[PDB]
Amino acid sequence: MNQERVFKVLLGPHISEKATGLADGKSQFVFKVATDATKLEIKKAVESLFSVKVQRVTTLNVKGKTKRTARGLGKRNDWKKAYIALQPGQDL
Amino acid sequence: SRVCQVTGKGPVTGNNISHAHNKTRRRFLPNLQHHRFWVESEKRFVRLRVSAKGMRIIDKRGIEAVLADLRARGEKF
Amino acid sequence: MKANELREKSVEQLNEQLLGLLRDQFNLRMQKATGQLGQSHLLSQVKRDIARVKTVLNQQAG
Amino acid sequence: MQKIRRDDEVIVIAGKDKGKRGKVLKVLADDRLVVGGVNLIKRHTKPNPMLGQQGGIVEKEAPLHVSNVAIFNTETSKADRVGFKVEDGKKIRVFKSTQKPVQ
Amino acid sequence: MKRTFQPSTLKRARVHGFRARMATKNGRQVLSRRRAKGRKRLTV
RNA sequence: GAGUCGGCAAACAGACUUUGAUCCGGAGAUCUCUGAAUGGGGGAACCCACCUAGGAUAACCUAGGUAUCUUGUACUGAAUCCAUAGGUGCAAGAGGCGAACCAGGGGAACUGAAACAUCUAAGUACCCUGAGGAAAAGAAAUCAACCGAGAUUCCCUUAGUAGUGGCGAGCGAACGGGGAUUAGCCCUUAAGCUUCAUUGAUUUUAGCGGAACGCUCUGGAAAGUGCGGCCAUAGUGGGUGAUAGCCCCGUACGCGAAAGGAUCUUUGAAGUGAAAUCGAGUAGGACGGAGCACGAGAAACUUUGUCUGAACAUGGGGGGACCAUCCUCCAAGGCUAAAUACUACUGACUGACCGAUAGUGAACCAGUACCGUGAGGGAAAGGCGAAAAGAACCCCGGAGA
RNA sequence: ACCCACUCCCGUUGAAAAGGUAGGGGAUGACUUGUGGAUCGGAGUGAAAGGCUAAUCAAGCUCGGAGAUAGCUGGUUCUCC
RNA sequence: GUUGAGAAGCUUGCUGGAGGUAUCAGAAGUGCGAAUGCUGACAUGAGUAACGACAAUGGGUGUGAAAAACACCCACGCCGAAAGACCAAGGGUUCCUGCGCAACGUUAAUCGACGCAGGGUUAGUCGGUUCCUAAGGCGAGGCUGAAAAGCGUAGUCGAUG
RNA sequence: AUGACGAAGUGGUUGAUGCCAUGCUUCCAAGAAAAGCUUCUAAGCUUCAGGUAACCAGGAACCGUACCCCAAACCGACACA
Ligand SMILES: [Mg+2]
Ligand SMILES: [Mg+2]
Ligand SMILES: [Mg+2]
Ligand SMILES: [Mg+2]
Ligand SMILES: [Mg+2]
Ligand SMILES: [Mg+2]
Ligand SMILES: [Mg+2]
Ligand SMILES: [Mg+2]
Ligand SMILES: [Mg+2]
Ligand SMILES: [Mg+2]
Ligand SMILES: [Mg+2]
Ligand SMILES: [Mg+2]
Ligand SMILES: [Mg+2]
Ligand SMILES: [Mg+2]
Ligand SMILES: [Mg+2]
Ligand SMILES: [Mg+2]
Ligand SMILES: [Mg+2]
Ligand SMILES: [Mg+2]
Ligand SMILES: [Mg+2]
Ligand SMILES: [Mg+2]
Ligand SMILES: [Mg+2]
Ligand SMILES: [Mg+2]
Ligand SMILES: [Mg+2]
Ligand SMILES: [Mg+2]
Ligand SMILES: [Mg+2]
Ligand SMILES: [Mg+2]
Ligand SMILES: [Mg+2]
Ligand SMILES: [Mg+2]
Ligand SMILES: [Mg+2]
Ligand SMILES: [Mg+2]
Ligand SMILES: [Mg+2]
Ligand SMILES: [Mg+2]
Ligand SMILES: [Mg+2]
Ligand SMILES: [Mg+2]
Ligand SMILES: [Mg+2]
Ligand SMILES: [Mg+2]
Ligand SMILES: [Mg+2]
Ligand SMILES: [Mg+2]
Ligand SMILES: [Mg+2]
Ligand SMILES: [Mg+2]
Ligand SMILES: [Mg+2]
Ligand SMILES: [Mg+2]
Ligand SMILES: [Mg+2]
Ligand SMILES: [Mg+2]
Ligand SMILES: [Mg+2]
Ligand SMILES: [Mg+2]
Repeated sequence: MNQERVFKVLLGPHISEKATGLADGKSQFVFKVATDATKLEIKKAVESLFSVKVQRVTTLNVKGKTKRTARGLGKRNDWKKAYIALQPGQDL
Repeated sequence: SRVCQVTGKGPVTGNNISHAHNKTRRRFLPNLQHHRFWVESEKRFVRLRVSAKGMRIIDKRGIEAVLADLRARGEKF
Repeated sequence: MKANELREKSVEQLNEQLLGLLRDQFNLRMQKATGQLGQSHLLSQVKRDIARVKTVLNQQAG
Repeated sequence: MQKIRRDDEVIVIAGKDKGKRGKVLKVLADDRLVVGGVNLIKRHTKPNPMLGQQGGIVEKEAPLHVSNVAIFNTETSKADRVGFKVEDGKKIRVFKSTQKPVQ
Repeated sequence: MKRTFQPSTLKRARVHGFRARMATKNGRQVLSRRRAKGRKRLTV
């Protein structure tokens, strides 16, 4: 990242029960990221934005669900999730 | 392929016909031979694959006039 | 923002105008990802403004 | 250009309300229009706690085909057809019978 | 009882996939035929 | 010129629009990844790079380039002295897809012959190559018959005739005549064609205006009944609550383009046609094939796989064995429009065509579902009402059906 | 174990388009087996049964020639004189 | 109901809700019971066979409209070189939670690999990718071949190593 | 479930088909390849580049990962002996 790509990397926080439990207990925050966002681009984006210090980023790709309904077998988009751990003081 | 570099003669088809007139598809091939032709103006031997009629043309016209036609025809020797 | 007033500005001004619009788009994305975005026309209109800026930038700097 | 436009005094020339007058409230894309007080229907609406609707037999206007109304000539007090008198640089609606503007 | 279909996606790809078909001239003909008929799936 | 945020397929949200939105048309911009796919690789939609320039200090970013082959050109460059082969750069071009039509290469069998081998099917099906909007052919070494015709292509005749044919089954002309089109130009270098200007004409891609009807009866509703009118270069169009020339959209008719495309044209410029300079391994011949309606026949002519091989207008080709006389033409160099073929595609109009088991396989989210490893095969399934006015509310029932 | 398939019975519109129970043979080998690859239609492969080549084999499947041909079988729809 | 010798015609009650067609001509996809005809619907067999390993159940409690089958508890029984736990291939969300039971489940179902919704898969060290090659593939030039192509050098792929 | 503490946690024997072992012995049917790796130089490069060692600082990208897997989720049209 060396451009306006910083604004196209993080798609938004993930609002699961596992996400909030991770935010409270540990200092990890689950974000939705672009499917072609590397772990380095996510770390830089969360540091430029949100003005925090990132300790480690782990990512995983999530398969979109199919839901064969209503004259055919549809399919939701594949999406990427990032677990972002900061320093203990920071809360993002 | 079985094509003469000088005359462009290639395989042609036709029939074998027996005494009872049974017809069999056959081919007629050119009398192709490999021959090295001396080129004085190049001080070099040029090996061509020619029919025996193509060799007669080189006798009548010369290798220089034949090779010039080969260059203009594109395909090289 | 209409392209008429966009076409008056310089390349430098246009490039900061894009960076601002991209930050607004990013902020609108964060609001939408938590249900805290009351509007919805801003998402579509912010990306039309980015398209407008990029169109002028393409044709101004040939 | 539409001969009958939104917010126009019209008269119903065909249907159950034939003779009634009203103002065009809505113009639709299926050659239909909504006229105030014309073509009321009783719609049995199931109440919902959301949206603030209490249900009941709600009465509302039903869309009417555009050709079943006519523009109303208040001068002659009867239905009139609409032409288009294209001026030097303007197009405006005139009554066929009197060749006078509708507006 | 072993049946005739013993799936292997690698073998399936190498025998019937898009690049296997495009490699030959009769394979390109299959893709032309299946495009002309309008098959949604072209290869497997 | 007043609505709008596409459809299934709406519901709520949030908005836009007479500072002219949605929408329609022209021109631009953007245009991920795969695919000829072309930086290298690959199990298509993925993986890994390099070079240049710029900008960041970290672990990169932006822009461009990086396939192969052909042609041309420049620089280098062996065995080998000069060279050449080769190598590197650059410029131009090509590759792939598409239903048919065209030219060409290869080329069946079933079948028919009441069996079958010659023959037929048939130079068909199919495979392959190349080209173009058409292609091919084309300006007599052509017919004719002692009279003449006058390039090519296509239609009708001649005629199922002459002929051909295990003279079986079959195949099948030409001369001559009537038509459609019409055009001839050069190798002492042209008619044309292509491209780029350029002068005018149209045409196409959005649109605009567009006449004239009331009362009455039945009826849910009138366009239908009855009575009386009007328009028509517009009267058998589609809708509208039943059947409308006059209610709406249209129709006849008349207008319309900022911009792009196209076709005709008037000039101009190069480029090409272009093979140079009138045709030699050519004409003729022998052998073996193929084609000519013609299957060796008494077999001319064309063509060529093998082998040979002239003459030079005082010459040569043909006129169906062949010879003589006569007539007619000038091959071995080229270019050439029209009449002709086809329709995957776009528009309009039409039908003694279908109307949901029909018509496309497919009226419907169909080459889909499904079947198959795969090539491939391959469905079923339309209609409430004029308008959702799509049944508030009460009761039984599992807060069901 | 694993590979195999000699006997009986069952099953035969099966649990199964070839199985099961009980017995049976080989079980360091000319062994069994996974992954990947090569060979195919007058062709392949065959310790050879005309076996096998996707439940299809004295010449696979698929589409085309193709509506092959059928002196054979079946069928052929309203009325009256 | 009626008329004709017949194919058939005519009148009318009910249903239906917008089209039909005299007469005389003209055209035909013009008449069906058979073709082991084709498509759909529905019978008969018959409420019959069967409900898919003879490892096996009993009770109590709960929930629920409803419990032989769901959950829990107390017993019983079965496998244990598997009927347990994994890796690969193959599959692809079937995983977990809430709501639910029409259809699916060879019965019922409150239960489910079933329906609706949400959630869930985190790697420098595991496995790939990347490096290297086997068989084999493709293969610049090249050689060969009517065309399509065949073979193959330099190379470049290709794990099961 | 909830959050602190948490005793003992030692000897003997037996013992693999696992490891030493890609070893050893023996046989005949004679038992991958390439790279990584170590080392040597050629063209080049010669204050350079590069190499070595020490210290400091930082990094390790991308894809898979749920679940079934002698199975009701794979191949058998089935929740299929
Ligand atoms: Mg980590
Ligand atoms: Mg990961
Ligand atoms: Mg590529
Ligand atoms: Mg490639
Ligand atoms: Mg030299
Ligand atoms: Mg081409
Ligand atoms: Mg016969
Ligand atoms: Mg063209
Ligand atoms: Mg031509
Ligand atoms: Mg004369
Ligand atoms: Mg108008
Ligand atoms: Mg009008
Ligand atoms: Mg009606
Ligand atoms: Mg001549
Ligand atoms: Mg000759
Ligand atoms: Mg001659
Ligand atoms: Mg004669
Ligand atoms: Mg000539
Ligand atoms: Mg149909
Ligand atoms: Mg019907
Ligand atoms: Mg024994
Ligand atoms: Mg035998
Ligand atoms: Mg078999
Ligand atoms: Mg045979
Ligand atoms: Mg035939
Ligand atoms: Mg038949
Ligand atoms: Mg019947
Ligand atoms: Mg009968
Ligand atoms: Mg009985
Ligand atoms: Mg009984
Ligand atoms: Mg019983
Ligand atoms: Mg059971
Ligand atoms: Mg029940
Ligand atoms: Mg198990
Ligand atoms: Mg599911
Ligand atoms: Mg579950
Ligand atoms: Mg049930
Ligand atoms: Mg579920
Ligand atoms: Mg090869
Ligand atoms: Mg090559
Ligand atoms: Mg490799
Ligand atoms: Mg491996
Ligand atoms: Mg797991
Ligand atoms: Mg089965
Ligand atoms: Mg069971
Ligand atoms: Mg089973």
